[PDB]
Amino acid sequence: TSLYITAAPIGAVPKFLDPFEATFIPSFLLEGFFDADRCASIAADLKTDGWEVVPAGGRLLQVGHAQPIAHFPKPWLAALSNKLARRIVLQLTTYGWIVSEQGDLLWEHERQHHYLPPALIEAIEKESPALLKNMEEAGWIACAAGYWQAGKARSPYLPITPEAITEETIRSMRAGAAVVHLHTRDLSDRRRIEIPGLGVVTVGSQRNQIVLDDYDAIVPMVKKREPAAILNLSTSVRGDRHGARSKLRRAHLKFYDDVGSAPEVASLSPAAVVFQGGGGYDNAPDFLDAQFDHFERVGTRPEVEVFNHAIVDNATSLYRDRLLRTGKPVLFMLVAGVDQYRRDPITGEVEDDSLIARVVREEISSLLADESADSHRRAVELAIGQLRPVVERLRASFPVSKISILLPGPMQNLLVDVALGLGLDGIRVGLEDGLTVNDARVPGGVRKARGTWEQVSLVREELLGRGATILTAAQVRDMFGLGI
Ligand SMILES: O=C([O-])CC(=O)C(=O)O
Ligand SMILES: [Mg+2]
Repeated sequence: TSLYITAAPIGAVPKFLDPFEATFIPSFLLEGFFDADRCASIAADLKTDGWEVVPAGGRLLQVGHAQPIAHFPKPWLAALSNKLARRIVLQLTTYGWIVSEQGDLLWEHERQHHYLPPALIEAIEKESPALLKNMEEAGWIACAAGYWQAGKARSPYLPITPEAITEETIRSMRAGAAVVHLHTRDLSDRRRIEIPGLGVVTVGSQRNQIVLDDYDAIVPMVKKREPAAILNLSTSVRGDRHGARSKLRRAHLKFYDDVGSAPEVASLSPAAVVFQGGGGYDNAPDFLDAQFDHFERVGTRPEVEVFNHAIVDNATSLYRDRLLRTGKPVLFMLVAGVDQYRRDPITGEVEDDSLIARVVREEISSLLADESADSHRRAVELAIGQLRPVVERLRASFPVSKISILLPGPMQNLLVDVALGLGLDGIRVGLEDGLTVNDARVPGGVRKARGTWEQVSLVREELLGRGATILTAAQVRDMFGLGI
């Protein structure tokens, strides 16, 4: 098959981390400078924003970062188990350190306030006391108890503003992506917390939210630079119950006068999406009737986000004629590897409804953890066996269709094999789905991606190495009849 790459640069879940902000707040400074109650308040707000309580024993590397009241050579990391090295590499690249061509970690800035937690330091101390000593000579200093910003599910490169989203969209397209799937985030709750003997920390939910003013900016800013761009707007209200039938979910799917069209594509999920991990959202029949009516009217092609088997059942039965009406080829995205529930409306009980059955998915994760060529091949087999009948049901009901696949970060080594073996038409990558890339230069072999564009370049590379063709935006538009 020929394939198109979808870039997904933002999503609902990951958060931006400012790597130039403090990453550790000592207890004695917070508790002993504010009243015990506003100290409980600041703490709660830090905790809301993902900061975690830590005991003494951490290490802090700090330069030019306080007011009155930086390399990691490859042989250092190579001295450790793969697991320990990966932990360090992921933590430091989350903090904006980068991997050099020699496979060293480098911080390429003057100031920094970068902290490693006691559990990491303890593990280093056990595997290599000499490394801990080398680190302390390099300036890593022992810490008291306090609060740490791990940046769990965070990236210093996540774009959350119209300007940054535009720039990443364009870079992703230039790295090879034909389609860009967009979310916006609500940043109205941003607030600066000042801490004496430390400085300012900025908190905020970065909550997933359709922001109309953001799209009013993004759509023409993208189109001015790349008029061929195929924009796929998220209609999801993930994280935000109580908005599931709101017209807000199509208000961004208007004709944009500055651009002379409605968005080319937008996401549509024709059943409730109930993540096993929590945070899902309904898509009721009355709401969906309104969505389809609207997509058809403005000329936006739905991309059916196939989260679960309920969606497969519904798309191929009740909603089939409506999907045909919104134009061929009908577009599908397999949200593979993400555990899903279906809830019985009568009893309220849930059962597995994942595309890859959770029990099978758990086996796949175990196999990928082996890091052996045999295990990888078994993992691919299990994935294909689970996904094959889903793909065939979709192909049978929609002879003129295009089916892509995504996978969560930790399963992404399967992406190309699974997509090629299923005869899929596309593959999606981006910070929405995973924050990492492989990098053979660095011990442990994994690090934070420099951007969605980097993930796009790498998947494009792997595809070309197996004799696949990569379609451009101009080609996808023409062949899928989009933007009319
Ligand atoms: O974009 C969509 O339609 C779905 C999505 O990102 C999510 O709910 O995780
Ligand atoms: Mg999305």
